[PDB]
Amino acid sequence: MHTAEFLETEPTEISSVLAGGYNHPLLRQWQSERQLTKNMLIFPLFISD
Amino acid sequence: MHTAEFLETEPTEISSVLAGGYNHPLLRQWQSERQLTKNMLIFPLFISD
Repeated sequence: MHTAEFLETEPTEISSVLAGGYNHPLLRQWQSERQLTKNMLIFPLFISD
Repeated sequence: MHTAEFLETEPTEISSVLAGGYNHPLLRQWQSERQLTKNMLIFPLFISD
């Protein structure tokens, strides 16, 4: 039978662990360097004669 | 009479001129590296037993 091989691995290094930062939708917001607000938006208008 | 003395000065250097960046309230918003949104706020609660 081909079976599921699992290698022997060492304890988790703290340096490896990023997951605590984005496990919840509010944190995925928190991770943004800046949020999208209405006053950031500029809308083009084409004026005809 | 003491009168209002005005010194002779040279033409404006472009490097001196910052005013075009914040003459309107929308620009003073634009100048922020990031805007204040509701989801940035964390409120402390003191729970009693």
